[PDB]
Amino acid sequence: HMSVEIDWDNIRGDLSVNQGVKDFLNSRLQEFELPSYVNNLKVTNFDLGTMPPNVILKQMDDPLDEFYNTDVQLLVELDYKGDMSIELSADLVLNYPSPQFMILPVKLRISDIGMHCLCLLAYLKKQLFISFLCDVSDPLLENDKLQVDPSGPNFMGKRALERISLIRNIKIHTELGQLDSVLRSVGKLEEFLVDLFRNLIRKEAAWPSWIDLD
Ligand SMILES: CCCCCCCC/C=C\CCCCCCCC(=O)O[C@H](COC(=O)CCCCCCCCCCCCCCC)COP(=O)(O)OCCN
Ligand SMILES: [K+]
Repeated sequence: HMSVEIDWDNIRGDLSVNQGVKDFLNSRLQEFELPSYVNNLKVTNFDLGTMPPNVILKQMDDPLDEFYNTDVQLLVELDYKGDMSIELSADLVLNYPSPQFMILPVKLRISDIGMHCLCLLAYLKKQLFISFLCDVSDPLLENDKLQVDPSGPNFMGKRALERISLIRNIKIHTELGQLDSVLRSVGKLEEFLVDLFRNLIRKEAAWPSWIDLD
């Protein structure tokens, strides 16, 4: 309906939004069991990209009850193709040739995150909630089996459980500092982390959950 410009420079520099996503991510990390090849997983940096998402404002409403004018809630399409990153640190546990033969601290960066999602942004009491709804190309939308009008008789019904991936692409890069095999275990950790991050966004940033920022 209507495109919205966005001051990425202002957003990219707000120290409270950056800490805030780090707070969200680390707090949600503590619910994830870590397998034998990793210890002490934490998000240590977060960098918004150079580029904003394209944003199309579809609708405006009073925020839904469950988030509890001048309170407001936007229904938006985010088309994000930028270069945002998340840095994680961890201890890589090598279990070859013996169990815990060696432990190496490593740094990983999740980046190249591609999404094209319907999303809610609820502003109330100086707070912003961000709740990803579903990919814009989810078949449930074309088939009219999922309703995404928050005002809104059948908003996000039982069929939302069959939602497709919210994340269209994602890369993880491990930085070296590990001349010391190691790469087999890094590969297991890369795979583990992509899956973890997918699951954390799905379960904690997507309706009926959301990211709560100040
Ligand atoms: C693991 C996931 C990591 C990334 C998770 C999301 C982190 C996104 C980072 C920050 C959220 C965006 C900050 C939005 C700034 C708040 C809105 C704003 O200033 O622009 C407001 C108008 O502009 C808008 O509508 C903002 C729309 C931008 C939404 C951006 C959403 C971020 C999307 C990131 C791409 C998705 C990648 C997610 C990766 C999993 C003006 O506000 P106001 O009513 O004049 O005053 C209210 C004062 N609070
Ligand atoms: K472990």
